[PDB]
Amino acid sequence: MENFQKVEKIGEGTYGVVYKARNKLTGEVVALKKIVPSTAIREISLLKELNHPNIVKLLDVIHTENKLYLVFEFLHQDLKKFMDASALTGIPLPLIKSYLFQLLQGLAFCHSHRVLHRDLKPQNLLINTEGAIKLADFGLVVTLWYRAPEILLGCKYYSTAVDIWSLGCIFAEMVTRRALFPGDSEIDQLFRIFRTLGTPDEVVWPGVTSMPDYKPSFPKWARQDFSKVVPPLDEDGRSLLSQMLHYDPNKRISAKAALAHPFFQDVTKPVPHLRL
Ligand SMILES: c1ccc(-c2cc(NCc3cccnc3)n3ncc(C4CC4)c3n2)cc1
Repeated sequence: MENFQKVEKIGEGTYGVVYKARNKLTGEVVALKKIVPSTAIREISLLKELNHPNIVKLLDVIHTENKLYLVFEFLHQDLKKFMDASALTGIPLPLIKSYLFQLLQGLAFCHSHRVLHRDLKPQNLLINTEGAIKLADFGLVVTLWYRAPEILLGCKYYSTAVDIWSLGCIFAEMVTRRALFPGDSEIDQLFRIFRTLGTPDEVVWPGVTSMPDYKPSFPKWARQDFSKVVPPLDEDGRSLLSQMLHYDPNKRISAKAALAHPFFQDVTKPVPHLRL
């Protein structure tokens, strides 16, 4: 950044690499994403207006020599690193609950403005020492682990429900300390989902057999109880998770509706123990 001084590489985005950087002037510390289509520019510039406490702020867009730099607010840690760091002990349920609640407020906000994330995963969830968690780097090797089934089945016009699916996968992962559906190919991803939730059919998902990539030859697996899926999550949490993982996107719980689920009756805001 002629106006920025690169400090260190903090991650590898899907679009490009992310650097922690210093505003050579203000001295402000930010995250710089190094990635142009005119449509891309208007689309991105629009995201500068989408501000919420649980969304990583897009500060500026710099298009130079056809190179595109996105300047974001900096957060000290991402959820993937925090999960790895919490592997031996696991993240306390009260914190998991607080994180889920905050992310649902973030999605509820975005979704109300008809903005989808599309690519939610632990590396895109950032936390600070105050106990906040925020959704970062909205879309517009990569992991398929968090991809909704409707996308895998070829639905072209998917909805905000895809984000609820991704977040449900992350919620389960925080609880059990293992990825829910770690597929290593599109078909492995789909079959992993089917093996746990049952192979979808017209009973549970009207219209599924008509989808572009649906094949009558898919193996038929029976659904497993969530008590096996996410022990030792309590009944309220299993119920909400089950609602976030509904096959039919039209039946999948909305972020707004999820915020009212009995699981959040005792929600609080603990502070994580972060070693920076
Ligand atoms: C993959 C993994 C993490 C990221 C990633 C990580 C962080 N911060 C946490 C961190 C992590 C390591 C060292 N220092 C800080 N941030 N902070 C803002 C971003 C904005 C870009 C949204 C970002 N992206 C990006 C890609």
